[PDB]
Amino acid sequence: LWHEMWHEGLEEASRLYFGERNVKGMFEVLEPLHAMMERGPQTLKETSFNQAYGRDLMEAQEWCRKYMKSGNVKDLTQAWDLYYHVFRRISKQ
Amino acid sequence: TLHDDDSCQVIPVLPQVMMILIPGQTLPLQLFHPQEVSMVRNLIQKDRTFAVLAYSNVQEREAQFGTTAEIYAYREEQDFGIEIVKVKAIGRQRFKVLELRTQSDGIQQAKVQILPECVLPSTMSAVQLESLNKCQIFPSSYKWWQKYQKRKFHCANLTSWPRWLYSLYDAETLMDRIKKQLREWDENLKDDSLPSNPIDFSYRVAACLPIDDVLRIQLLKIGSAIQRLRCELDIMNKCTSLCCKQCQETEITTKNEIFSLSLCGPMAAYVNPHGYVHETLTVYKACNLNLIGRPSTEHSWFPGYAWTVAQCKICASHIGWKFTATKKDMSPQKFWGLTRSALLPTIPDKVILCL
Amino acid sequence: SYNYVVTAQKPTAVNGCVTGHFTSAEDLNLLIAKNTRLEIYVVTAEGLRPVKEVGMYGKIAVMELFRPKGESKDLLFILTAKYNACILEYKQSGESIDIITRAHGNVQDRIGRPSETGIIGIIDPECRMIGLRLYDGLFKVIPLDRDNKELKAFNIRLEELHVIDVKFLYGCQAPTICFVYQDPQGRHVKTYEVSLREKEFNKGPWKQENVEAEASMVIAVPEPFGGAIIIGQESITYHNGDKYLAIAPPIIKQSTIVCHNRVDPNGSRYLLGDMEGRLFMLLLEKEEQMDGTVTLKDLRVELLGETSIAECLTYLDNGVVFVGSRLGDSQLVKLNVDSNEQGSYVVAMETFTNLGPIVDMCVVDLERQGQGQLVTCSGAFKEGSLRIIRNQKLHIRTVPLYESPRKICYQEVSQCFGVLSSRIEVQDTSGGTTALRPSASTQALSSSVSSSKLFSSSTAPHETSFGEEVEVHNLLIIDQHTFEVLHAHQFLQNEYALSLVSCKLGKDPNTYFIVGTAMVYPEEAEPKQGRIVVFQYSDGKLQTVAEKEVKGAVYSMVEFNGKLLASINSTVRLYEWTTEKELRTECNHYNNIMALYLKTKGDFILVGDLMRSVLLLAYKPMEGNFEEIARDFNPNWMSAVEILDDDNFLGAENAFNLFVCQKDSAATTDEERQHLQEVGLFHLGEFVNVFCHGSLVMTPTQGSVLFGTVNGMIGLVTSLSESWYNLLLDMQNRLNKVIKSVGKIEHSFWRSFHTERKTEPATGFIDGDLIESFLDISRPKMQEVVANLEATADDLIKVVEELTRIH
Ligand SMILES: COc1cscc1-c1cn([C@H]2CCC(=O)NC2=O)nn1
Ligand SMILES: [Zn+2]
Repeated sequence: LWHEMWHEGLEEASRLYFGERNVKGMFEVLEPLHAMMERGPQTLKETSFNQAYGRDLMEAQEWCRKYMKSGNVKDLTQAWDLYYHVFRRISKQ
Repeated sequence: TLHDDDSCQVIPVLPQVMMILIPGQTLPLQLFHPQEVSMVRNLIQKDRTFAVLAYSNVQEREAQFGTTAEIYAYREEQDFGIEIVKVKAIGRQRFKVLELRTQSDGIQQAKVQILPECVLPSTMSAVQLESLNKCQIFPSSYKWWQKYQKRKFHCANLTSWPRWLYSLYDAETLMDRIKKQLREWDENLKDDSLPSNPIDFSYRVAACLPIDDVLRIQLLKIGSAIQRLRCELDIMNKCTSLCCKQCQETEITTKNEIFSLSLCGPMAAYVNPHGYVHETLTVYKACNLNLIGRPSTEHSWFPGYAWTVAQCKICASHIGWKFTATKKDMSPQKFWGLTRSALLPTIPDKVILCL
Repeated sequence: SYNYVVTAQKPTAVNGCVTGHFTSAEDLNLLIAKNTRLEIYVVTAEGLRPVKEVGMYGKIAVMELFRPKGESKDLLFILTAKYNACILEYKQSGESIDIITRAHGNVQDRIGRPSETGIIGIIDPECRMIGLRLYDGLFKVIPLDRDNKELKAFNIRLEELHVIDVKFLYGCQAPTICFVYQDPQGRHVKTYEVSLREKEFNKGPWKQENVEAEASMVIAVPEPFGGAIIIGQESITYHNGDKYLAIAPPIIKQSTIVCHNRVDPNGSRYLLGDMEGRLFMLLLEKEEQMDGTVTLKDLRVELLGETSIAECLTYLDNGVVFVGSRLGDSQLVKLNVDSNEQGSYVVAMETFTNLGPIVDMCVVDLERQGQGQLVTCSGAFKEGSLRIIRNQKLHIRTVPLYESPRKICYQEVSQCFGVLSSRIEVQDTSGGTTALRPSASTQALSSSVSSSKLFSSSTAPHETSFGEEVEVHNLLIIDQHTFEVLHAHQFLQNEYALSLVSCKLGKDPNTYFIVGTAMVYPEEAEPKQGRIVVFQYSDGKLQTVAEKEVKGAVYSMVEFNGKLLASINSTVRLYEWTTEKELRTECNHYNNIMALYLKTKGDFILVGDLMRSVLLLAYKPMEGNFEEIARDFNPNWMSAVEILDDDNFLGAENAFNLFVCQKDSAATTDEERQHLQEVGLFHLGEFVNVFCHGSLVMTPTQGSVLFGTVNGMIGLVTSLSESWYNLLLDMQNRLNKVIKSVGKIEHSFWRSFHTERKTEPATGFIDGDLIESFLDISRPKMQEVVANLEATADDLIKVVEELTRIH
């Protein structure tokens, strides 16, 4: 839950956007995971995950929202830079 | 529904609207919550009028102004059991906000004072000689306007000012001058498409000028349609350089580059796939714009053209898109499309705006 | 702020005149309307004998005489601009004379926009009803019957929305109207019957007919002819039930006929006047039948001569015609059977003074006694002149110019006035322009012209059309003692002179005449070029000293602490006069309104536009720029403005009103320190063109501001204390309970601020004419007014006689 969840949701979201070239599928995987963060942590590992990754995860969503208005692919690349920074730190452990 | 002016009237407020609406601007709504269905249906059987709120400071919910919007269409889709109210409304009168109360159901009722629409008479009505009253009805173009001015403003000889000065405060002359300026930007402009009333004409023009939100607010603060027409005409003559809003000084395009590709004018409202609306101004040439990514024909607002994101060369702020033709026989092979919200009307080389 | 407004010279412009038998059945009367005044005379062949003159609380719009069946004399009907209707009767109790209100009542509607052609008031020939046309789409009817004291009326729906003129026909069994209206098909004449019982329009005696697309007036011809005459730009046509006759007289094509009067009671002869002073006579030639009936044989029009620009006309006994004139002096002319050695059948007998319209003016001490005299720019076109008013009470001298004066300023060091004037010229086949008549600008002792190759306009091809009127502007120098035109300087082609000032600048000893102009071209809506020309009067001629080119119209200029402050379009620019006799820009302040009006007191400047946008500025020496102290944007047509003091500003706004704006007292606030509260409102009933500081006399009242109006009325505004305003405000409510108003119009309803869609009671103003009327009443009535509020009749005699001394 949360660590392995966000980790497995970024692998699937990358396979949908980069591999299948489907923006809609990527947002479908990402949206529930972001909604979970909005609800808030209810476990120690959940709380520990919001302290180190939470801020980086909410900025990539803002960058996704900027793309949805502008239509600028570079805004999705800015979100994907933040998603990969968190993915690597999650993989470290 | 046109309520009395200078009187404090309570009007229901729509909770999901935080954008400045100009009197007579198309605002298609698509509500879904039952808290916004049992009130939209209550107004349909009473007065048919809700209040759109304007926030000077959107970040701190500071609302001190707004404009009413009469409901002129109703349609209710019974899709998947969930009631969806699909209503279209048009802006009627400007109002000022004084006190907004909060109810126990989920609606805010505010006591708003409608600011009067100051309809002045003709400048010659208080100085026209009684003998010449019968010469005011003109029987039923460059030389026609000379004779119109010479006959209507003949009695200006009784005052301290000439006839040409009174033409600068005449509604018919101002509207005709604006129409000529609009024709330069749109060769496909139809006269029947523009209202003949100076109140409606002024508000229609305010929603067509490529200007920032601050200027749109300034035009709505004006009470008389004559002053609003004059300010609109002054913007068209002085604010010739369009700059990036974030930079404030980086020029992007000029007034002489504005043209109308389609029959909706030079700055029509288009909706993106995600639902965001972009009042896009079309120009032939631009400066200080870098292209991001590759051309795409997906969801292209102009058929036969591909779009490529355009950004500020200095601050990297999104300005709009470049449109490249797919067929080599399309006359406007390449043109630009700029979102109004990204631009700042500027007076080049400091003069300001006149009312 | 509290002010006292009093009339110095009553309105002189004549807006209406009628003849009849109002005082008695055996006397021929001449009634003359002068805006708020009504004059009554008796025609006796030796001129006009003044009998009675009254003032009404309203702007006289309609004035007609009529004699109901039971009446022995004629009754007078008057409708005002504020829609106050009244039937009046002349009553003489041996020595005392009084105008009696037989009936009265306001006839305005709650809804309806004022008609395009204005108020039209007509009375049925057999006195069955009074027809009024006030709003487009309606025709108000006041039924004429004995017990209708409240002038109760009813409206009839009228389908034709654009009615130009309407009249009641003669010799009709039922009341019948005849009018001309315009629809997308053109102009047409139509008739309608009026049934009081039905309250509706029945079918008329003759069907609708087409007229000249420029048909403007209708004349109902009395019996034996009956029917109506339609007059247009190029045709005069007659119409009745079974006949029509049309003529196209080329002698009328030069100007539009705008006024008429019937000479013979049977309608055989009719005088007609145009916009340029030509007087004509229309003859209805008659072909009589064996049974006494008359048919219209033919129509003939003959030019008689030249009169002052006629607003209204009235034939009096034996060749004598009264000529009412809004733009020039009214006259009494004689229509001689034989023409003089010049060719005119018209000869002037008497001339009555008309200051109106007063476009500009100034106060000057000439005999050097201490008493100021007013010199105004009066009239227009051939009637244009200067009028010197001195302190029967007011002595007026006329200096005819035969062209339109516009601005005026006095130069003390040169003993001469500077006057901007304009004359109309017309293009000729030769290729240039020719003047219509000699005038001041063409009869000066010496003349000069402007030169400017540097001021060549780009978009102006100068391909002026043929037979087009062209306005030529000039600066005239007029001697203060002889009033002869010493010099005339013509400005550049297409150059419109706007502002004028005489002053010294910087360290230069020489006083200069400075003019602010604008380059006006038909193609350009707003002027993009202008000039500030400096002139020096030396050796009876005007020599240009400095010429500054600007990018806009120089609407106004003023001397500001040794510097020249000018208004170019929206900018208020200050200039310095360098030791090389040149203008140099010192600073610019860009405004958000058109700087038409520009006044200055001390270090602050008042800026205004045509839509009553008032903004105050202050020149900050440290900044070297102007700063906005306060502003009020109440949209309404403003004709004039003036600074009363540091925190009070008097103006004139639409619907003949005066207003005063006051600067807030800075009560621990900032948004109200920049807000100007309206403390004064008053309905003057006159259109003010110019305010002027000064006085015509040799201190309970503080300050003195004179003003000139379109109707030639001169007024005076002075400040009052807090205690003085409440006593005079109390005396007005007291005098209104006793003074009998003609038509029974309440003084509060007459002076209340009024516009087309707004009405408020008057505040911060004292009607000085009402206060001065207190002295002109009987001693027992004087005491009735001052009953309680201590203050005896005797004590309030020197109070009013003290206020009398101001003017
Ligand atoms: C498929 O595009 C997107 C994915 S996420 C946001 C967009 C988008 C597209 N546009 C504009 C681009 C110009 C145009 O002609 N039509 C549009 O709709 N604006 N935003
Ligand atoms: Zn930028």
